[PDB]
Amino acid sequence: PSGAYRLPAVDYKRQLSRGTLVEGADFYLPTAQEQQRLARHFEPYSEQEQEERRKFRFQSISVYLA
Amino acid sequence: KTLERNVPMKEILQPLWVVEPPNFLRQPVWK
Amino acid sequence: GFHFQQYIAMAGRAINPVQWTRAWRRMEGKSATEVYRDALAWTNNQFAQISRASQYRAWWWQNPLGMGLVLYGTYKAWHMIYMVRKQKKTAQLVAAAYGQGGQWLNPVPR
Amino acid sequence: MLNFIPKRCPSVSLLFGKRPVQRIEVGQARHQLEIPVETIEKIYEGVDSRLEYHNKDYNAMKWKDFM
Repeated sequence: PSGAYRLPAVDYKRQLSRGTLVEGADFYLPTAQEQQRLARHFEPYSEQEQEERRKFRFQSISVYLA
Repeated sequence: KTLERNVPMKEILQPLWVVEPPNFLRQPVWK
Repeated sequence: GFHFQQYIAMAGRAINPVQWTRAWRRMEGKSATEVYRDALAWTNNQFAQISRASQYRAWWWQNPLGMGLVLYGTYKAWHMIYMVRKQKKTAQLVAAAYGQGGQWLNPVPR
Repeated sequence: MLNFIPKRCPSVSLLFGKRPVQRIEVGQARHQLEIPVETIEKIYEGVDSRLEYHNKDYNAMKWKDFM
């Protein structure tokens, strides 16, 4: 093979020897707005976002029933 | 002036909402 | 659990035809959303009364199993009143249609 | 501390602004501390009245001021 379609990764042992391996974050945060929430400390949510979040304080048993 | 209106208890003591549970995530189920 | 007597009294009022006319009159200028919200609020008020008053108060039926026994007894009463009644009717129906045990018969041998 | 500011209506907080001072006990030793009612009233400019909790007796501040 040429090498264009090679495997796009490096084995964990070689990464560990390079000092490159990271283990963490089974989850992720796609948007920077969502990433920097815990660092902003003053507007974790915009005002519009806050009023939109206020609509889901409880689950909707009416919608569940319907 | 004296009080004469019949004051109900719902104007004073509000009951908590417990029929449908809380969403601490504040996000819908499909989301 | 609480107010079983009041619930029986509510059912008694509901089954009264005079109360049907009263509800017909009360339904003037009223919406299904309002009625549903009223019923949901009433039920929430009941359960919130439970959640609050159980912290400091004990009813005459208090027992080492608490309200679990009251809820079990409600369930068993419902069962014996409705489901066992239905079972009696279904038994007589099956016995008249096929004979006793007709619903558990084996398929006809080929 | 919580973001729960008591409503200054007399139905909730009887006698809020009848005098120009508020008092509080602080800590386990319960040291006394007196605060001007104007210093306290400064909070009710940041208080948000849409939000009401705990039997609708406490409002919430805006997060900027609270933080």
